[PDB]
Amino acid sequence: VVRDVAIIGLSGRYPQAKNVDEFWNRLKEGKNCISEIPKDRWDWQSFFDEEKGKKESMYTKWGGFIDDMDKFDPLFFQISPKEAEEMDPQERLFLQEAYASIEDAGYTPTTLCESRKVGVFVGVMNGNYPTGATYWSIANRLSYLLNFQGPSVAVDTACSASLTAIHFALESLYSGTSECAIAGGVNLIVDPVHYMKLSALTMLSPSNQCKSFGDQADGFVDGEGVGAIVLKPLDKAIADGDHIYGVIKGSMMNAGGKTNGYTVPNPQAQAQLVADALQRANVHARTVSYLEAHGTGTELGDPIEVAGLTRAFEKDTQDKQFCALGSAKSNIGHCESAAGIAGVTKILLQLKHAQLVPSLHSRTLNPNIDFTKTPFVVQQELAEWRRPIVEINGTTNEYPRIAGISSFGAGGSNAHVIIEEYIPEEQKQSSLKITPQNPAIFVLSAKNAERLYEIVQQLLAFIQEHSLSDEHLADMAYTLQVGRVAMEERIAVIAGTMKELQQKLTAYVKGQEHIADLYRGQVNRNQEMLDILTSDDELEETIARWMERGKYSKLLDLWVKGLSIDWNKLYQEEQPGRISLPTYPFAKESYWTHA
Amino acid sequence: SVVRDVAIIGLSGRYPQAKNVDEFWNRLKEGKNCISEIPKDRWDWQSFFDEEKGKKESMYTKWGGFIDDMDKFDPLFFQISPKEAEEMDPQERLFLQEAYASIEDAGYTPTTLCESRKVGVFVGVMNGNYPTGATYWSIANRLSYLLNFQGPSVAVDTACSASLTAIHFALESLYSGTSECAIAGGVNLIVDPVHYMKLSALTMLSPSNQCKSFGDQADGFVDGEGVGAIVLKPLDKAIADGDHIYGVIKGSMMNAGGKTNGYTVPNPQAQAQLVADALQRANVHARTVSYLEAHGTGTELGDPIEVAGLTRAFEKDTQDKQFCALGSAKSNIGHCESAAGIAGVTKILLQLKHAQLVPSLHSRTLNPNIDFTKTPFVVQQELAEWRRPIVEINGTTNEYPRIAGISSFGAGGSNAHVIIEEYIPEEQKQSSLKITPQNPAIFVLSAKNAERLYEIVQQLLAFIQEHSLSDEHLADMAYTLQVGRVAMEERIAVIAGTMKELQQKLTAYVKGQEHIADLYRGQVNRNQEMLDILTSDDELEETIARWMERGKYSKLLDLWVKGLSIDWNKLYQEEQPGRISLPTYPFAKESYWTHA
Repeated sequence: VVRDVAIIGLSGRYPQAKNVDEFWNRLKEGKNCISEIPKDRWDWQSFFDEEKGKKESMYTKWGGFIDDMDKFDPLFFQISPKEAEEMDPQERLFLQEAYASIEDAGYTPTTLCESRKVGVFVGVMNGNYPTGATYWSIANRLSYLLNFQGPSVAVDTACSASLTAIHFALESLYSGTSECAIAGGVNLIVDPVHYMKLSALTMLSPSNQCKSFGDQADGFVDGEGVGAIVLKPLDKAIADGDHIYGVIKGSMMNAGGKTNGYTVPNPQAQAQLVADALQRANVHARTVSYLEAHGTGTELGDPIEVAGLTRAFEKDTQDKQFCALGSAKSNIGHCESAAGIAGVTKILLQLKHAQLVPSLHSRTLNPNIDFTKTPFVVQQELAEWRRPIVEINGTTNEYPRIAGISSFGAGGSNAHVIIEEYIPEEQKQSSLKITPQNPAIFVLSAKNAERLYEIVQQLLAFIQEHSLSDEHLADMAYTLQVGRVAMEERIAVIAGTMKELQQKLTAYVKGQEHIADLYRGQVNRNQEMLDILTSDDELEETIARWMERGKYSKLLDLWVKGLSIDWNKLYQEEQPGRISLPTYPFAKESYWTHA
Repeated sequence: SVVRDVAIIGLSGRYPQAKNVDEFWNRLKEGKNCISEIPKDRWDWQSFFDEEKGKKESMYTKWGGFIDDMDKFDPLFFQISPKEAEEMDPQERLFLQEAYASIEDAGYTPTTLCESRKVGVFVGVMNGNYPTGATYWSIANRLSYLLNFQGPSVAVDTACSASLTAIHFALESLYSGTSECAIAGGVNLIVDPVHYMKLSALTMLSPSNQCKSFGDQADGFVDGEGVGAIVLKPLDKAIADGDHIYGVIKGSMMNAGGKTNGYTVPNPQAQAQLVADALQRANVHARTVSYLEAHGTGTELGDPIEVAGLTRAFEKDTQDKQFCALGSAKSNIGHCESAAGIAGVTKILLQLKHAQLVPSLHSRTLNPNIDFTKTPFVVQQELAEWRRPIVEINGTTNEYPRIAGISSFGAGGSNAHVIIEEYIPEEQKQSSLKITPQNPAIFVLSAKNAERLYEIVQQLLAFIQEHSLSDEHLADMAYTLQVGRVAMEERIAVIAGTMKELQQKLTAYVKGQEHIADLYRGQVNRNQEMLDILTSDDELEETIARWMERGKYSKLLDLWVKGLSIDWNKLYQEEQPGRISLPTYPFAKESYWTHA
C-alpha cells in the first residue's frame, strides 16, 4: 500500500552549477545558463546552416553545457586508466554524483543498509559515445563498486526517464524489494549527431532562450545535467535522525496513446495522470501552491499542458489564480532525461529556503493562453513561499508547502510526482551540546595530501557562506565521524568552539608544521604495527576506557595512524543528527576515446 | 498490491529457423541445432576473421543464431510512410509485428483488449547498433501510439535479463492496479560487425558452433537473434472471460550480484538468495519443481557457480537429490541475450502445452567440475513425457501440477527469476454451442488486399491439417475469427456445418473457382455512401437483430462482406465460446534499410 517516502540525499551537476548550492544561486539571481557550444566538443560553424529542417546540419549554436565533462578519478574506484577511457562519461558522472549523494546523506556504503538491499534506477536515453550505447553498465558499475545487492536497472522513457525511475524505485520500496534506493538521471552531449537529429525534424529553438509559458515560443534549448537522490521510508528515516529534504506522497505514469500525429501530446491523458497522482497521494488540488511544469517553450505543447492541468484541478476545485507555475528549463534549458531530477532539485531547494524563484522569459505571456481562466499564476519575481490557507469542505486549516512536477516524453510517455515538505517535531533537547568542557572530535581523511587540502578549504568556505555556529558542532562531528569513509591520509582536530576550528584549519592551510591539538599520519606505513596493537584485547578495553575517561588526544593519536574505531559508542545516550557537508573533491583527469 | 496469480493468454516470437512458436517446438522436439554461418547480407566475415583470441578490431567466430526476413516490414498496415520505416530500427518493427501477432493469438483486438485502455508495454533491449542511433523508448512508444495504449510504456535495459526484468515490472504494475493488461517481451538483433567485435575483444564468445550448456569443454556462448512477446492478465478475470491460458506466473524476483572478485564475475550467494526469495513469494516448495530453465551460457566459470547457487537454494528446503530436470534453449538457438528470458518462457509454455521435456544438446558429456549426483538436478538428454511430481511434503502425499522456473543473469551482475505453473481447467464442458448442420457456424476472414486473404486461407488450411482440428473446435474457431480479428477492407465469409465442408469451400476458393456455395466476396472501399444510407435507418439495427435471431445468416453475410459493422457478441445470447490460437495476419515482406 501507498505510504510516505523520504528524501535524505541530493547531488547534481548543472550548467554553470557544479553543485546544488551554485544551482540555487543561479535560480535566485534569475540567471540564464545557456551558452555557446564549447570548442572541445566540436566546431559549430562547419555544420551551421540557417535553414530549418535541413539534413546533416543544424541551425543552432547554444545549449546548456556543464564544465569538466571528461574529468574522472579512476584510482578512487580502483579502475585502470584504459578502462576509464572506454567507459561512457555518463557512467562516470553518475557514479561520482551517486557517491556524493550518499556522502551528503551522512552515510557510507557499508552503513547505508546492513542487508545491502539498495536499489539503483537511472534514467538515460542518449548513447552517442563512439564505443556504443551501454546503459545497463551505468547502474551495474555503481552496484558492483559499492556492493549493492538490490535491483539495478536502467530506464529509457524519453524525457521522463528520471521521473519514471523514481516511480519504479518507489514501487520497489513499497513492495519490500529494497530498503533504500538511488534514483536519478543523466544526459550528456558528446557528438554533433545529437544536434543534427533534433535540427532535422525541428524541435530546437534558434535562440538561446527556452521561453516556457511565454509568447514567441518556438521550441526548447538542449542542455546537459546529472543528479541523484537517496530514497528511504519516512518512519525509518525519522528514527535514524537523518535530515530529510522532503517527502514524496505519490507518483503515476502513463502514455498519451493515439493522437493526431506521432509525438503530439494528449491533454486528456495528462489530466487523468495528474488526477491519479493526486488520488494516490490523497492530496487535494487546492492545497498545491507550486507546480513544476514541463515547459519546453513549444507553441503546440504549452497550451495543451496548461489545459490538461486545468482540467485536472477543475475536477476538485473551481477557484482561479491561486497556484504558482514555473520551470527550470528557462534557466538551464531542456536536459531531457535529467529534466525531472533537475525539477525535483529545484523544488527541494525552494522548500529548504522557503522561496519561489523567478521564471525567465514569462514577462510576455502566451496570447493563446488565458491564465485568468486557470488556477496558475506564473512566477515572475523572487517571493517567499506562503503556506496556503484553504476552506476545504467547510474547515479552515493551514497545510504544508506542497508541490508537483510533471515530465512528458516525446513518445507520449508521461509522469507526475507529488512532493511535500517535512515538518520536524519540536524535539531539541540538545543534550549533545559542544563546549570546551565537552570538546568535539573533528576528523578529515583523503586518499592523498592534496585531496585533504582541498577538503579543508572547501569545509572552511562551507562554514563561511552557510554561517554555521557552535550549535552545529555536534552534527558536524557526527557526520564527519560516521558519514565519511576512513581513508589513507588522515588528520584530526579537537575544538570546543567554531572559531577555534577555524583557526586550526586555517593554520593547517598555511605552512604551519606544529599546531595544537592537530595530528597527521598515514595508514600505508602501518600494517604490522596495527596488527600487533590490534592483536591484544587490551586494544578494545583500552580504547573504551580512553574514550569514556576523556582521553581524546591519544585516541586521535592512534586513529590517525590507522586504528579502526566505531564512533557510535562515543555517544551512549541519544544520537546527533546528520547534516549536509561538502563531499569528496574527486580528482579531475581527462580521459577520452578515439573514434 | 499483495502477490496474486497472473495468467498468460498470448504468445508469439521469431527465433532462428523458427518463424513462429510451432516451428520452434518442432526444432526443440527434434533436438535440432539452429546455429548457422553469418549471412552475407549482414557483412562479410572473412575480412574480419582472425583466429587469435582477444585481438582488437577483429573476431574469431563465424557462427550465430540468425533469423530470416530481418529487414522485412509492412508499413502500410500501420499507416507509416516508406521513408519513416526506413529510418525505424528493425527491432522496433519486429517487436511491433510480434506484439500484434500475440494480441491476435489471444483472440483479442486492440479495441476490445481493455475498455479502459490501460495496457502496459514493457520491452527489454540492450543493443542499439543501428546506424541511426539507439532509440529504445520508441520501441514501446510506437506500439502504444499505433494501438492507442494509455498505460505504462517503458523500455528496460538490464543486460541479458532485460526481458525477464520487464516481465517482473509488468507483474508489479498489474499488482499495483496501474494496469489491467500488459505486453511484455524482448528483442535482440545483430546488424553491425561491432556487435561481434566487442564480444571477441574481451573473449566471451565460443569459437565453435555449439553453446555447450552444462557440458564439458565449455568455452563460452554463441550469439543469437530473437524476438517475442506475451500478454499478461489476472487469472480470475481471464477465467471469467473464457480466454485460453498458456500458464500461470506465481512469483518473480530480481537483484544484483554486488561486489565479487572482478567485474562481471557471478556471485553464487546472490543467485541462491534470489531463487529462495522467488519461491518465497510464489509460496512454492522447491521439492515440487520438476523443471528448471537455467541460464546455461556454456561458460567454464559460469556453469559451476550457477549449479551451486541453485543447489544451495534448494537445500534450504529439501535434502533430496536427482529429482528435478535441467536444461536450456541456448544449446538450440544460442544466447540471444535480451530475448533469452522470453525464449525460455516460450519453451516452458510449449512443454506444458505438449507435456513433454525436450533434449538438451551437448550435455552427453557432463562437466567434470560439477558433481550432479550431489545435486537435485538431472540434465535432460532425450525426449520424455513430463510427469506430475508425487511428493511427501510435511507428512502428506499430494500430486502437484507441473511447475517450472527460469533464471536469467546479466553480464553486469543483474539477476532475475520467475516461477511458472500450469493451469488446470475445471471440468465445465457443457458444449451448449455445438456446431451442427442445423446450427451452422459463421466463418469470416478479412485482409487489407486479396493476396493477404489468399495467404490467410492457405495458412488456415494448413493449421487445420497439422493440428488435426475437428468439429468440436468449430464454435471456438468461429468466435475467435469473429471477435478476435480486425475487420479489414477485403472480406469474405463462409457457412459450414462441419469441418470437411469448410475444407472443401476454402480449397475451392484457393483454386480459380468463381462461384462457390455459401461463399461471398466484397470490399469496403467502394461502399461509404451505401453503408451510410443503409445505416441511417434504425431499421438496420432492428433488421440485423431479427435476421440474426430468425436464422438469416446468408443475408447477414451478404451485408457484412459489403462493409456493414456487426457486433457478433449478440449472436451468442447464452454462455460464451472459448478463444483458441489461430494463425495471425501474414504481414507483407518488403525490404527497408538505411545507408550509413
